[PDB]
Amino acid sequence: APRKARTAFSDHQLNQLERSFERQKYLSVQDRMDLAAALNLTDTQVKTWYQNRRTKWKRQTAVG
Amino acid sequence: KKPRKARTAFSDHQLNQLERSFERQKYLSVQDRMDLAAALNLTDTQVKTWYQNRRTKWKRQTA
DNA sequence: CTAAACGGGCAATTAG
DNA sequence: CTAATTGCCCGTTTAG
Repeated sequence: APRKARTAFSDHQLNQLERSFERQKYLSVQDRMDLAAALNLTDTQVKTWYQNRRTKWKRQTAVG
Repeated sequence: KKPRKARTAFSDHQLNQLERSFERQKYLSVQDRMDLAAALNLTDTQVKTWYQNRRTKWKRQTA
C-alpha cells in the first residue's frame, strides 16, 4: 500500500541496537518490547531492524 | 473483529489429489500451487494452508 | 546502505 | 483430526 516513512534512527538508537545485536542475535518478545520502550521505537521498528540486521550478518558470514 | 473463516470441508477427491501432490512434492512452487487449486476448484490459500498443515503432520510422522 | 514491504514457511495455537 | 489463525522468521525485492 502507500508505503510508510523511512525511519532515520538516532546515533543513540543505532548504538543501542548494535549493542543488543552484539549481546543477542535473537530477542524474546519481552526483550524486544523493552528495547523498544527504552529507545522510543515501536516493537515493529525494532523487529524489522533486528531482522534486517541478521540479513546483513548472514552476508558477513558469507563474506568469509 | 474479523470472523473466523468457515472450516473448509474438502471432498474425498480433493483430499486424494492433495495427498497425491504431497506424496510427490512436499513443497510447491507458486505456479504448481495455482494449478492445483484450479485443478481442484479451490483457492490458492486453501491449498497453501493444507500443504502447510500437511508438512506439520508429516513432521510428526517422520519424527 | 538499510528501513520497509512482500509472500511463503514454521511453530504453536484455536477451534469445527 | 485438522483447517484456520497467530506472530515471527527468511529471503527477496523496493526504494529513501
